[PDB]
Amino acid sequence: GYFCESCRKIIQKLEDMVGPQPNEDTVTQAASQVCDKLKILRGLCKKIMRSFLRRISWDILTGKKPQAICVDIKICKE
Repeated sequence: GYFCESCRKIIQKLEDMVGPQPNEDTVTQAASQVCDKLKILRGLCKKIMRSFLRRISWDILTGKKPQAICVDIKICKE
């Protein structure tokens, strides 16, 4: 709840930043900083990344879409 918007916005800015076919480090840095950079929603993102870091790496590495990521790791409204 709310989170689906938040998570979609968070992931999409990450996806856009890291670009195509990224790797485990670049996703880790680009995401821990996707959040840092995304002002207002900074705390929400940094908490998601702390709680699900290597998952958000798999998610991006598999180029999986935001709606499906947020449903999968259970953040949206399945």
